[PDB]
Amino acid sequence: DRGVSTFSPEGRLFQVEYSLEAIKLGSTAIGIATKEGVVLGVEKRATSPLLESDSIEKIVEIDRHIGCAMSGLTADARSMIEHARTAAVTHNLYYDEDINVESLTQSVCDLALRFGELMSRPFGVALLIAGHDADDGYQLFHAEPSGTFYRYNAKAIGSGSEGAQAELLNEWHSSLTLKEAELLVLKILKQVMEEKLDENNAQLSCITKQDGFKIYDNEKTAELIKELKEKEAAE
Amino acid sequence: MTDRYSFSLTTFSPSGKLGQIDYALTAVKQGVTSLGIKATNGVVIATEKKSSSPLAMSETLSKVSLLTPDIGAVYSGMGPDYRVLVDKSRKVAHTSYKRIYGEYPPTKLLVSEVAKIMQEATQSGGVRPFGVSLLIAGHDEFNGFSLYQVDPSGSYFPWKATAIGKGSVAAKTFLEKRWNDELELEDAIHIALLTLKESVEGEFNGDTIELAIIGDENPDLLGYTGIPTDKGPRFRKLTSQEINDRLEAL
Amino acid sequence: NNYDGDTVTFSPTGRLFQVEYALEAIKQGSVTVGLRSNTHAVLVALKRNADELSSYQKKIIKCDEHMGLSLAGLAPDARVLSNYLRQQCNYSSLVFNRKLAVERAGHLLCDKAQKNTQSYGGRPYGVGLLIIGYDKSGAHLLEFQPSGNVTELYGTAIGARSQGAKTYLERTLDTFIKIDGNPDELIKAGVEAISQSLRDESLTVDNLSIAIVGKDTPFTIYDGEAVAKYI
Amino acid sequence: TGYDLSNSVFSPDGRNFQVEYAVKAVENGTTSIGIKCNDGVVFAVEKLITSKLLVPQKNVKIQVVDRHIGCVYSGLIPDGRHLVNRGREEAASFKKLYKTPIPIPAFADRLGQYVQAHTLYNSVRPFGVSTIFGGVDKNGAHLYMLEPSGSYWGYKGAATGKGRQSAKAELEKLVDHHPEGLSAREAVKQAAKIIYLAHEDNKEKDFELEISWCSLSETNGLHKFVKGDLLQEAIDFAQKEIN
Amino acid sequence: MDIILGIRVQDSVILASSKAVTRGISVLKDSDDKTRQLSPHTLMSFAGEAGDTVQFAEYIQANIQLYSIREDYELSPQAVSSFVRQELAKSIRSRRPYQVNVLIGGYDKKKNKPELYQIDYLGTKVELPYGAHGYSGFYTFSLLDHHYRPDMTTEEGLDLLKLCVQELEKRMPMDFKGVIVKIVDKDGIRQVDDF
Amino acid sequence: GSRRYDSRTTIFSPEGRLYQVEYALESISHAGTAIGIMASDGIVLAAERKVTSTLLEQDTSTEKLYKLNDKIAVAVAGLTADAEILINTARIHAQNYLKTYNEDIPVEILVRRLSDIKQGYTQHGGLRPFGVSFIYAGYDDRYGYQLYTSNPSGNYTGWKAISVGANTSAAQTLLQMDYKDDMKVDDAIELALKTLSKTTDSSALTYDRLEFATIRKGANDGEVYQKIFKPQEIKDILVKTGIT
Amino acid sequence: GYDRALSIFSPDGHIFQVEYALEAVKRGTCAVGVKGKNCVVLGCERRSTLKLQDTRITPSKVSKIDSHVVLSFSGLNADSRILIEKARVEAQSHRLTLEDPVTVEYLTRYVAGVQQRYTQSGGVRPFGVSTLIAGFDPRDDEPKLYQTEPSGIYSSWSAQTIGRNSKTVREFLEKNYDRKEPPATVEECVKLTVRSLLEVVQTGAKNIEITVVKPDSDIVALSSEEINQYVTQIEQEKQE
Amino acid sequence: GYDRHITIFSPEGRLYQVEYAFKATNQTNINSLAVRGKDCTVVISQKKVPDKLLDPTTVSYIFCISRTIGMVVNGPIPDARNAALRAKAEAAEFRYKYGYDMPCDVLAKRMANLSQIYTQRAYMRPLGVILTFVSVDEELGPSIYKTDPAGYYVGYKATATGPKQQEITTNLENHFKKSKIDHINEESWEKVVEFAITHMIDALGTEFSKNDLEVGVATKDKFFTLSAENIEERLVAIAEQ
Amino acid sequence: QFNPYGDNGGTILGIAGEDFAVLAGDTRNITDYSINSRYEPKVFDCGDNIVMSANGFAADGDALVKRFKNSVKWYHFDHNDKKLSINSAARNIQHLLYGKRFFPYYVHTII
Ligand SMILES: [Cl-]
Repeated sequence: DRGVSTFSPEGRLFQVEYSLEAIKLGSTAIGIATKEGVVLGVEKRATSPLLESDSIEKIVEIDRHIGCAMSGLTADARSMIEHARTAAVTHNLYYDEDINVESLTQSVCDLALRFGELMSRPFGVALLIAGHDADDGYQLFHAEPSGTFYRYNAKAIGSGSEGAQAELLNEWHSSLTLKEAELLVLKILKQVMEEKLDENNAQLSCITKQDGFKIYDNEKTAELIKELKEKEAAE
Repeated sequence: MTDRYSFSLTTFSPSGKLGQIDYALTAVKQGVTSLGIKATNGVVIATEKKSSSPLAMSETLSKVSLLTPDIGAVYSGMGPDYRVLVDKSRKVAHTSYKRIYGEYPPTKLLVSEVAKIMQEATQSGGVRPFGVSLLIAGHDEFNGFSLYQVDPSGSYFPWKATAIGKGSVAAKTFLEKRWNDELELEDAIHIALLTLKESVEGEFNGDTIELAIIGDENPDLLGYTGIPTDKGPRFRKLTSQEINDRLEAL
Repeated sequence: NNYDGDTVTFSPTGRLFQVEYALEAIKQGSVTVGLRSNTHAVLVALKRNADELSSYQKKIIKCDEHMGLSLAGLAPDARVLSNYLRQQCNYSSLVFNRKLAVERAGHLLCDKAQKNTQSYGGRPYGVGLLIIGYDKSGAHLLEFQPSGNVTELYGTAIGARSQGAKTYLERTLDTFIKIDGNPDELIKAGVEAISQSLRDESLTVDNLSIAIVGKDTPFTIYDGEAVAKYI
Repeated sequence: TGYDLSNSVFSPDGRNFQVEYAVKAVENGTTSIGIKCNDGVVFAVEKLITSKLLVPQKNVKIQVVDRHIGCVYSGLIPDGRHLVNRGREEAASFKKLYKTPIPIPAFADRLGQYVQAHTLYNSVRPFGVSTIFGGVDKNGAHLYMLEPSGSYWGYKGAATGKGRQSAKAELEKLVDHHPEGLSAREAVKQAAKIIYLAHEDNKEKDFELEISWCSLSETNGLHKFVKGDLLQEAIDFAQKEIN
Repeated sequence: MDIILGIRVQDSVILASSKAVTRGISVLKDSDDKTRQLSPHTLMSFAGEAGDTVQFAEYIQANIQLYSIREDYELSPQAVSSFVRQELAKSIRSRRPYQVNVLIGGYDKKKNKPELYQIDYLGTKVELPYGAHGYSGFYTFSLLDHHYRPDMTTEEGLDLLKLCVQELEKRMPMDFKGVIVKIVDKDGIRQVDDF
Repeated sequence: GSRRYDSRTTIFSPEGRLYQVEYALESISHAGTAIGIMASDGIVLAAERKVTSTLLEQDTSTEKLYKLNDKIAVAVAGLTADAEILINTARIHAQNYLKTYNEDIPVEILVRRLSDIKQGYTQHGGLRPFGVSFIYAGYDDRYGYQLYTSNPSGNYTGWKAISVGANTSAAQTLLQMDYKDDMKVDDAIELALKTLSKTTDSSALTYDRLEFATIRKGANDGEVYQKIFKPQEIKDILVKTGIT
Repeated sequence: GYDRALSIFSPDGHIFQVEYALEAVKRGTCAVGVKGKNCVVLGCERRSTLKLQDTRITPSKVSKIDSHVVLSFSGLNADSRILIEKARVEAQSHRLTLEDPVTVEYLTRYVAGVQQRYTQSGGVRPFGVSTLIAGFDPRDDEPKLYQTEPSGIYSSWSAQTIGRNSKTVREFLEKNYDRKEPPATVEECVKLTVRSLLEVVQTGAKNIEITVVKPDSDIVALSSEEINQYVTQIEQEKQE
Repeated sequence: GYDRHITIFSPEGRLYQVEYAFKATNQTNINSLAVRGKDCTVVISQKKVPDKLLDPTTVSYIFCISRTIGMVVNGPIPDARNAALRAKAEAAEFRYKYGYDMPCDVLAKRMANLSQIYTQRAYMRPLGVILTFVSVDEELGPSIYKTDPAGYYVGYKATATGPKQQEITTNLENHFKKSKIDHINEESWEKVVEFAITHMIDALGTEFSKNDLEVGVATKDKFFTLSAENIEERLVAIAEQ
Repeated sequence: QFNPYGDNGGTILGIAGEDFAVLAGDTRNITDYSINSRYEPKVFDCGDNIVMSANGFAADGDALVKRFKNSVKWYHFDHNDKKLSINSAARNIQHLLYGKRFFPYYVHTII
């Protein structure tokens, strides 16, 4: 056939480029970083009404100060999360401190290109890693299967990403509040989702310095959805 | 480096054929004719010494080989494959039997070990099957005299008499008419020489024919005296002269 | 064509296509410039962003107090190679109490990249590196290609549109080599060099990345408002 | 067909096309030569100046093995370095066990067997270099040349790279006109000339000359680079001959 | 640990095991249960070096429970005892052997018979009508040699066991803080809460 | 490199089938028919040797029926050499179990173990599967008389009566027609031979083209006896049932 | 060792070996899982192409992983044994180290993790198996029902079906299963499970297997006659 | 058609890679000849130095494997030297392990077995060489044993290898048909070398100078190669009668 | 028998002030009753405003300090030139020491 670690004539790794196509088929995940915190939101996308939607876990805690959202082949993310959690805890053991969000992200991205003929293929999932540390404050990273990670003020990944990213382009400014960010994630998720957005098929989360990483209750998100509907009807 | 061929080179085709085994059998078909006949008091194995050049000393090339003092082997197909199989067969007779039980293995079990080695070349990674069919004649105390065929697949069958290689189809028909359950060893040798003459084109004498027997114990070939229970090897390779003597009464 | 399936296969004209495709990844990468005098060596790198919300990908990596590089191509491959250099610089210090020579650092990178071009299963590195350093024989600048070829130069540039900066340095050769004991002027020449490779976009405060090493100057990276002085 | 897609595969001719394709990479490289003299050897190489930005005399191509052997090669430069690294390991282990520095014929086979090993499997690529090497041992001077196939012979003169035909013709004249032999200092001068003459095949870009030598009288049987006045003297002699 | 006794009567196996855990100079606990249920009709008591005892017992327990689930079937006491013996016989030639002695009391539901097996840390197995490990047997076997009849009832077995424990409490130097008694019969395993 | 020549023996087709397993089953469909019939008082194993010769030494020959232990036996259909590899492994497993628990191995546990080995060759290793299908005839004190079959996929199932090898479709229909639950060994012997006699590709069914075995509690009191039939004994049972 | 990457991405971002493993599941016999208010029922199809089978000894479709959790499946039978064995070993290992039996979610997460590992490991193909894992957490009376598939994704279901014609029985369950009021009793839950299989099965004879799992390790498999009574009652109500 | 790339069977039962290795054998275009005397075994081989830049002393296809065993090779020099180094190692190991000098026929068998392995194992290619081993064995006397890429080997009364082997083979065959003995009935090795050269001249139809030949001689307890001057003396004797 | 340990003597002293800290140590190095050196530095500046001394067997002391200085260097590389706090350095040193739990660095370390 052909090598798994083969370069294309354009200078790209075939397998890495193909895994990016799998991520485009995944459910939407959006992250927005503010000076009051970082918000992470996801589309759950249940395949059937009999599937209990609260069992869909696409937002995940890595440590008290670091959260993570996923999009693509979500089964591939489990070992990445396990590594991230281990790295975060191990560093605390070695250094009696929290680990930097960037350093955590770098540790996850080191796994990415460890494939060949090590694992047999790249990961088929992209991650939004959001957190806080004392040095660089509130941060949001986009970890890809290429081993590359970009920091973002705001980022959308998954099937509705380019439409959502264009929307984030206009809406984001450096003075956003946490409440404004929450509504903004809900607004853009509602735009790109196939089904009508509610508290059962969409999930919010945030990371603040005080309270740490928190996944929002369905009751709490339902209120923010109702607050969104009214403010859009307000003009 | 490293052997990176850890996958099978012999695989099932859509029709259920194992191609490499079939092709190995085709190589055996091209090989020179060899045969085996079982008598009441012995077994005979024989083949033609197809000399590649008249400058070559064909005595140095042994197609019939001693495996144990009571077991011998002959082949048809690829000579080099046969040679390494004889080496492994001789060694496995010691490692997997004699060093455990203090005696040489019975014919059927040594055959089983050889068969196993050939089967493994049919399934293991990065190897082709052996391109030979063996005929193994031997004797042991509890089974008596026996004659086995071993194919590239690793399958083995016991025979009263048989032939393999070039003119096997004709030779087996010739043996069916002549064989009976009352043959003495000398009668089997006579039939062996008759059968082998049909497949041979050129010279037919003691120097172009290789023939060995599994018969009576040979205390003269033991090399030592002083142990009554040790009576000598039953395997014996017939000399060029001994063959020619029987070609006059042919 | 039929001979580009893996790195272990020469073409009929004696070419290694997988290596050439790896070389292509560098050309797609953002421009970076390297140049030196007799006292100092300077790296200038144009950082690339994904979009307006994203950060600008870092291009320069420190290897030791007296050595470091800038990258163009696959950033993870630069991380692997820079990590290797860090270890080799560190082995030299711990074992021999000796700062690793820039020339010997180049030889080590060449040999590491080479093994990936002759063996089955692996792949060539998809990144080009510009190594600067100050050792016992003064200032140095190296250009690393993932084919294995390493070259000591007065100045150079790699990445997209790097030919413009390389021509400028080829003209300015006699001028910038003489900029001794003046770091700011050597950086100016490097900033002016990388400007010859720009189209549409210009050098902004979070776009530009500069590094310097010299006689009494540890390898230090300048980003953000620290490079506004040179814009 | 398909016999040329994998290393270590015999074509119906009995040829290994992958090794023959490696030769094409060698033929594409710069010119390098070797001259066997009275009590030693002289190595010289053409270094193409791709740009003015190349620092003169810095990108050294000729490599020393042990302290008595010089190695130069044409083709893929990294492949040559890999081969020399192995040569250095081979020489070190020889000296470790046997005390004496590795003889040149002994060293030649070590490289030969290693290069030949890379024509035995499809999991490795052949070397994209022809290596000219040699030096002085207890039995005197020796010059060798080693091809991608692992083939090597002893030589009076050797040449490889893009200007090998030109160089070979020049080497053949020296062999004919000097049956009694050539001195070490003469060989350095002649080496400079031959590289300058062989540069006509690479005449687009200008080049830098690099010479080294081992000689029993001139260098005490140790490998040394030709530097300064002796190098300039050879360059002047070379420039005089082309005009 | 210290004293573990076993006695096989007509229709059941009775295991008695001391409650004391002493490390050095102090008695850290006086209610320790030195036994594990391997299967519904098989019980194993144990005594030996600290840590190893529980580690070994729970390891055996896990293995038998795994077998039970896989085959949906309870192994015979004889089969369980043979598995345990092999583990100890493997263990004695290890880098660091399990220093554990066990009694296995089981009721074979197929044969409708109680069975008592005594196995020491070397992997020395014997089926017995009554058994003990350590210094317990030195006092108790003379009483059992005298009083044991194989047709004894469970109540008679308990009375004979009380006579053993009374002798031990009289003549042994160590205070083993009484025993926990457990009965293994056709209905399974139960603990005698007053002894 | 080596990838070029890799057949990839352990992959799914687009339809979700394992190529090599399917082709191995095709191989087995040309092998001599083997039949197993379970009765209330024993089990019968009957099998047809493939186009034999008059010069084959039958009394010392074994290509179909093999003994795994004193309680369990197997009938083979496929590559004999492949089967002997697995048979020796099975014999060892039974002995391991006996050494560990001091009890004879339950039939299903042995069958599961061999079937798991076969499965492994279809999922990992890159090797070809064993071109063998077994009929397991055995007895233990839990389930009594049992018949199982396993094939190259590593899937196994229990049976009252079953055939493997050639003409299984025809054979299975004939067994399904005449089999009854209250059947006895002597009746099962007759059914097995009658089925082979009808499904055989040969002109006539004779003693020299058959291997035959029975597992009976027809052993003196509560115990089980295996009987691998001799050539003369197969000849007698052929006359008794009225086939020759 | 054999290191060949069998599960790899294609230009359209698909892993065909994982997708072809799902086709093996599509071929497998139908399996269904329905959870009531205080129970979970696992229904399984037995294809009647195989008669003369010995149903005493033939591997049953529903397997106990522990005394409180069960696992059924659709797809390759041989592959399922490997997952079941690993799951059973992990269940005992969890009890040994945590001193508490596995939660149904944990056991599912393990089995799903094994399945995922086989989709990006060299030299191995994915499992051609989807599982339904059901039971009750220790000291908990809330019913649990999870599904896994070759890719390694898993999720919780009020009711779910897998295997051949699962599209049809999922259609049935989606209109007949009410979340606000699930089958309040064992009878109602079994009835709904048998009804759902009767949409696909053929004959309601020995083609339907039912296993009821209740809290506190109360697991029982219904017999032919018990199931046949459900089959009888369903069709007699249908004749109207 | 990958059955032609690696050593697996073609439908005809053939190994094409082995057959193509036999064709590589004649790539050097050199002919070799071996004959046995009473006390000696002589091997001669054509020497061709086409380049004037070559050091002719280093151009050789005859190898001193052990003190007693000599080996001439027909095929490319890299594979020739590969085989030579291995045979030297095997001969030395044999003496260490078993306490006596490795016989010529045993070494031939060992190298033949190694060659057989390359025909069966896929990752190893055959060597494109034919190895002719010569010695005066302490048991068997003058010995010629030849190995090829198929793993085949056999003893010889005399033998020839190369492009024009058939012409040499028939010439030798005809001589032994006359003499009716298995060797050259001659006391001194010098005259056996003269016989070898004379019959190669007759068979090939070409004259030889001292630099056109390469000669190896095996006597009891040593094998040695002749210098150009030793060969010249041999050529002078041939011409003078 | 070979004794891999030795005693190089010396004495060190650390005192924490309100906004400062001192780490002192004598400069004498000895074996048995002989002086090796009258001035052999024992207290080292390890960067990031941390001072360290590993007193006892000097070979193990020098080895430990060398490895910690190395850890500071790699901490900068791996975590974006972040300053290694004294509490984090302390925990890092615990792992360096306990890493050789069964063949210890024979030193009394103070930072
Ligand atoms: Cl050998």
